[PDB]
Amino acid sequence: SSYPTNDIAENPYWKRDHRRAYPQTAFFDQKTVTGLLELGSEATPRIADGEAGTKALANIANGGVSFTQALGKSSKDVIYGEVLTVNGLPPVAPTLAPKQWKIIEGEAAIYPKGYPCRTFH
Amino acid sequence: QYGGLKDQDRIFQNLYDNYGWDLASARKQGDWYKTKELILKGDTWIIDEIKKSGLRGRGGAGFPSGLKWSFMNPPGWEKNEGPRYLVVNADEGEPGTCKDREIMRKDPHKLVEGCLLAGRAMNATAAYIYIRGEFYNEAAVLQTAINEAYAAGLIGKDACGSGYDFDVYIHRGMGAYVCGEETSLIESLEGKAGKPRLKPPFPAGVGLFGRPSTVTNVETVAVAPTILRRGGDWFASFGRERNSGTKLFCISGNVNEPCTVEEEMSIPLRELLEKHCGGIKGGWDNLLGVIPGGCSVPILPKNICEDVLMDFDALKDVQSGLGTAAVIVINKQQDVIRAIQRFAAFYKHESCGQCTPCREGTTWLLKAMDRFRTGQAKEREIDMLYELTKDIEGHTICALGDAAAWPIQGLIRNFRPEMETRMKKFHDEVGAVSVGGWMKDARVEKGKVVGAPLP
Amino acid sequence: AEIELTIDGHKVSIEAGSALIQACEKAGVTVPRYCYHDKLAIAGNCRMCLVDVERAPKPVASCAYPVAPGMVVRTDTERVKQARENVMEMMLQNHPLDCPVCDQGGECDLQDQSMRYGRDRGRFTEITGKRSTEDKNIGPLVKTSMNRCIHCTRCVRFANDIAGAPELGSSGRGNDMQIGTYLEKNLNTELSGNVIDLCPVGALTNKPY
Amino acid sequence: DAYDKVDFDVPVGMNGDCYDRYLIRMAEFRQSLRIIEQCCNDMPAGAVKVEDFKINSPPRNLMKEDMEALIHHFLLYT
Amino acid sequence: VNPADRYLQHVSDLHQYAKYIMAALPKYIQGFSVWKDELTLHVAPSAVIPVTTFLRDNTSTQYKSIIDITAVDYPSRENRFEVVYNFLSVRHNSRIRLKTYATEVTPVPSIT
Amino acid sequence: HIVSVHRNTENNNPSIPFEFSPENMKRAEEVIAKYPPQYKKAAVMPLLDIGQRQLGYTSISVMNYVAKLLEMPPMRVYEVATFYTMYNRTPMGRYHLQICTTTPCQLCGSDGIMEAVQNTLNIKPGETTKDNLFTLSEVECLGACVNAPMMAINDDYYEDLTPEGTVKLLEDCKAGKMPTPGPENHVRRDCEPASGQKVLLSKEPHNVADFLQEGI
Amino acid sequence: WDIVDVANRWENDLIGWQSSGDYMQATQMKFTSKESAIKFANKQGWDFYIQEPHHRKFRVKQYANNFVHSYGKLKHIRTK
Amino acid sequence: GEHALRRYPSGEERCIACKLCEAICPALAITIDAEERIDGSRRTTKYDIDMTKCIYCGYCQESCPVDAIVETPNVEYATETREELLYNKEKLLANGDKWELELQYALDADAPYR
Ligand SMILES: Cc1cc2nc3c(=O)[nH]c(=O)nc-3n(C[C@H](O)[C@H](O)[C@H](O)COP(=O)(O)O)c2cc1C
Ligand code: SF4
Ligand code: SF4
Ligand code: SF4
Ligand code: SF4
Ligand code: SF4
Ligand code: FES
Ligand code: FES
Repeated sequence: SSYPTNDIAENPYWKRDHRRAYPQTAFFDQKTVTGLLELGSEATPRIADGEAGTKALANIANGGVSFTQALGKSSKDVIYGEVLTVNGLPPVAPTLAPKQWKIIEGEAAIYPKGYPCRTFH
Repeated sequence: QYGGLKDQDRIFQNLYDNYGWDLASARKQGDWYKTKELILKGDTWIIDEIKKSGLRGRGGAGFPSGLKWSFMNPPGWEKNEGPRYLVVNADEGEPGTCKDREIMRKDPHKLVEGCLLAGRAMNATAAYIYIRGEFYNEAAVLQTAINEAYAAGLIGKDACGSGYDFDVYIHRGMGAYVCGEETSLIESLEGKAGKPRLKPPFPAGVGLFGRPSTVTNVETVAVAPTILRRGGDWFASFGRERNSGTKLFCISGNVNEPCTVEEEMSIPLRELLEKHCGGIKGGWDNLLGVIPGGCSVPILPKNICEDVLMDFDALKDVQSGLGTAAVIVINKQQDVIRAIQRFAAFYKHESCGQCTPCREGTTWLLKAMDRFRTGQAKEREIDMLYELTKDIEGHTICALGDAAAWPIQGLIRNFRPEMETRMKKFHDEVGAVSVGGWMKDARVEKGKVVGAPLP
Repeated sequence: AEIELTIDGHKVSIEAGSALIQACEKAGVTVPRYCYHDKLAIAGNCRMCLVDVERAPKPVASCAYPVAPGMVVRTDTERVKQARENVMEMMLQNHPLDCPVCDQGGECDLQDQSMRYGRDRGRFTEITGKRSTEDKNIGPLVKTSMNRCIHCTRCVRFANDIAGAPELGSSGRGNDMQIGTYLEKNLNTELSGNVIDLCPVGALTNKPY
Repeated sequence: DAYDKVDFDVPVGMNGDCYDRYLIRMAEFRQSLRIIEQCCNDMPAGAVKVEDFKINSPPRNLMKEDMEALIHHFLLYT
Repeated sequence: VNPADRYLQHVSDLHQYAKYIMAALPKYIQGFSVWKDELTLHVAPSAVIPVTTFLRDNTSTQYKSIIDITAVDYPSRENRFEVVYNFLSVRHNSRIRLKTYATEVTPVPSIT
Repeated sequence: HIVSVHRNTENNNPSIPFEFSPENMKRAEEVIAKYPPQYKKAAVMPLLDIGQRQLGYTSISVMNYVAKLLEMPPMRVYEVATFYTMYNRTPMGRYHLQICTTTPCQLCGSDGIMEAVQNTLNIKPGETTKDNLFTLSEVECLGACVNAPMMAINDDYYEDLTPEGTVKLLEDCKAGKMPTPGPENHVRRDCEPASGQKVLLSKEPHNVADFLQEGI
Repeated sequence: WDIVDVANRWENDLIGWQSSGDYMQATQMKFTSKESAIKFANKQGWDFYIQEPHHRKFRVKQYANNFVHSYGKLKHIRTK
Repeated sequence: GEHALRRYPSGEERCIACKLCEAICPALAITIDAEERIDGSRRTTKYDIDMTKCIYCGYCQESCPVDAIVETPNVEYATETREELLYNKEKLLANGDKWELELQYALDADAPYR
């Protein structure tokens, strides 16, 4: 057994219940992304307070703005920060753990120079 | 400075049986003198006076007496036809405490008068005084006094010609500490086992026989007529703010001279001990601890009682309580672990068994304390024992569970190193112990556990 | 008339005076329970159904707590999870290790709510062991295994209130409280077999089965 | 699982034929021997299954002594 | 430690990436979902050829290897079958999933 | 523990008839009168007590008689009778020794009192004497904590005890006589400090009537 | 599927196992709605029967009702 | 290897018919019947293993709460007819009686690891 998992006196099960803290699957249809484009985000808002914000959320949630009018309306700042990169480039297909390859040559290689099989580390 | 009680300011004058309990002697004390006029005055006036008094519950919880009495008078109370009940709690039972026994034995007419006056204040049709069954002779004395009061028209149809009807009866308990709990008390009055009810409903709404009722301690009721006569401001003059008046302070344990007496609230503990009881046996150097109030409250270490006042506020601030003001001192010759083990045994014996956290946790607490008494346990188990008390506290139907959890917590907090020493003594002495008190030679044989002490 | 309260953020409207567990059930919130049953009088002795109420300082029994307008209830707080674990710990400490031989196994609310809300392992290793209980004969229909009884009192409430068979009850006190008849008496009623369904555990089982 | 904690090389061909693939497999033999030696040297102490009895069965001496362990064992196997 | 935590930043990246894709092909991408390191795109059957072409041939995606195609039966849906495509980009060391739907009589365009 | 099962013996058996004596009856009428007519089941606890006075102990026959008299199902009376410890469901002797062993008594020699009693009468705390005269019991607090090592005999308290004193007390019990109704060798009058009264040293008590609220 | 009388289950004469000729005997489909299930059954040409579910009728329950004062003779002793 | 049903040292069967082996069996190779024995014990009246369905995974032996069903180390029990490979309770109990000593070696070596 391992500590602190085996402790008799300080581990409630619900503090280490990782199965029940599973990540929810996030689904985004085009209405949600429309809302993200127009109203901004929880992180960086572009919404007014009071009835204005709730009514804006409602009328995007009903169909008033389409995704394409959403994109055309979008300013340069929005398009560069929040659709493309800050330089205007598209984001690359992301990688969880990037792997930098190196080629081992010489004596530390597996086969000698002639063979058509190289050693990558 | 607080605590000098002067004999003229004393409430319970027959405490030492120096004047008699006969109705004539109580008359000499002045009891039943203005009772006509006190009844004729409005219930609103009695309630407002009791509020101005600063009196708070004496059974151990210290709720404001006036407000608790007021709850039995909602605006449309008369529309709910039927009897209204006052219940008087004389179940004592809290180990350490003897005050109500003295009140029943020495000044019964004061209790009878208090029942009348409170019943008026609560518009009650009848009273029932619930008495613990071991107080047989106390029950005889209280009955005799009640017969006297009935005879003289003090207590009956026209209470001193008031036009206010009151009947007063004695119901006897039969051996259950839990019946001191107000709802368990009501259930026992109704002819059931003393298992408490959940709240709501509260007794003022639905209580004894489903009627509006109110359950009160005998000392809060017995002082009430004196309070009404002498005025609320006077009673407020004794003790600090919100802890005002004078309480009986039974003192027991390892003092030179055990005693029972009345004193101002907010009195220092050192002064109380030295001046009433002859002091701790061996001197203030020889004091391990004090339990202020009965067994249900967490024990006080040596260095806090040197500065602590016998209030609710002061005791709560140092994480204990007044309870029933039953002081128990423990000197350096005794084992605190054994005393707490005995308290755990008491709570295991007094659980009514209704609700799982108490019904099982008290038994587990007793097993753990039996092992801690001899040292047959691992040190981390102390923390586990602490967590065990938190299983029971706050999770039960009634407050017996919290009472059972508290003394253990006081013990751990104040005397952990004592337990650690006993554990070292066992480990050196007997052997190495696993959790639960098992050891390497211990196993099950032909029905029993052999190879281990088995506390 | 119906009043309105909030449970786990949701809005629920329920008839006035109904118990909080009823509103939780109506609002689609699951609350664990043992002693509560829709057809029996409320008991509140198992303590499995605790929830937090903002007005209440300590957790309350959902099955016995009347709903009030504007009530705010949370069934998912860390205090509630802790309380569920504490209560299950106390419930299992004297329960017998009987699942392989117990007829309740696989359709047992104690097993299932241990799995859903309890600790994954116990802490009780006391060398004096567990409490044991005598078995009791109440006729040829209902076999008893009373070590398993968790004292929910469903059988007693059913036998008294619904079937009108008052011979069943609870004797003694505290740890030694026992469901039974206090002396050898059959549970004599044409409705008796229903207690087998009502017993959450294998304490009362179908004897021919 | 633990491939980030061990040191080994990856053989890559260039002709995309059966002979290059044979050489790759023969080199992978050697790299597996390397990893096996590192595991023999770095094998740590502790549990070998996740320590939650709601996922994996508890050890048998708990199963025959502890009530929660028996319940969890029963449920996991049924 | 919760195992999901190590994914958090990557999850953000996937969100950003999916936003770009949906902004670039709004005629086609009905939606997307993100679970820890797996990104799914949801499209109509008629969208399969263009989107797949994009995924294969755009410079930021470059999903050159097809990993698997299967179906999942959902009898409650009006369209029983969801068709699932998984793709790998060795260039960027990345995976992606694409879903569409079908019934027992309505075909899907082959991506051979 | 608490025994919560009844097993039929020849001496404790439902067939054995128990009826109240006429005096106990008239008393039972009087006791019932104190509760509302519909709620007279609330007299079960006193009535059972009266039974345990007339017969030595609370037998099943007594339980069933009280159950019939109050028209209750007998299981309700069984619940009551097994709940309260002062009901003795096994027959006992003439003298019931009850030693308080809670902490205030313990801190003052209840263990020594118990050793004295057990030495004089070899029986264990639960057992009764061979001559059926003494029955021991350990008990929780009896409410006499001032009177540090106290004890009960069948109804009466005996306080401030000592081992040799308890031997003499048991001897006087066993001969038939009763040495003292008073709680102890007269060292105090039941609650005051052993050094005598420190307060209430006035020959006459102050009437409350010299202090009145000016509003009566 | 409803069972077929001849093909449902019979005892094997060698070891005592339960044989069957009904290939649907263990199959059960799950649907998210009654309407989805009806649609699927129609699309497969299956003759079906809908058993409408029964639900517990709601009533108000109060703990305090266990202690209501009785004005006449008690109809029963509640015990708790 | 080949399955066996074990006894207590008294000679009483260990199997109490919990049916955990039957539930876990990935091949559905176990068929069990039980009722109350005339002495009141919970015991099997039928315990069958189809050895031609069994995949020899050992899950039954892991699942059993009383170490009743076990796999021996025996592999040499090939038969000339398939009917000989449908083990009933008598056959399995006889296997337990036959192989108990080897079973005890195996248990003494591996019980701490289960
Ligand atoms: C286990 C338990 C035992 C109690 N015993 C008594 C008692 O013997 N006498 C008493 O007056 N209050 C006792 N109480 C407290 C009363 O039930 C109630 O709370 C209150 O103190 C009585 O009225 P009061 O406000 O006048 O004190 C007990 C409470 C509990 C939880
Ligand atoms: S806390 Fe204890 S005494 Fe109070 S109701 Fe629960 S079991 Fe009974
Ligand atoms: S009642 Fe449930 S938990 Fe208890 S032994 Fe039976 S199946 Fe196991
Ligand atoms: S026997 Fe069953 S229904 Fe009756 S109290 Fe015990 S657990 Fe509850
Ligand atoms: S070894 Fe595996 S397949 Fe064979 S009977 Fe046991 S559980 Fe079933
Ligand atoms: S062999 Fe073991 S698991 Fe299978 S039914 Fe018997 S006791 Fe249960
Ligand atoms: S269901 Fe609420 S306490 Fe039992
Ligand atoms: S502890 Fe003995 S009477 Fe109080």
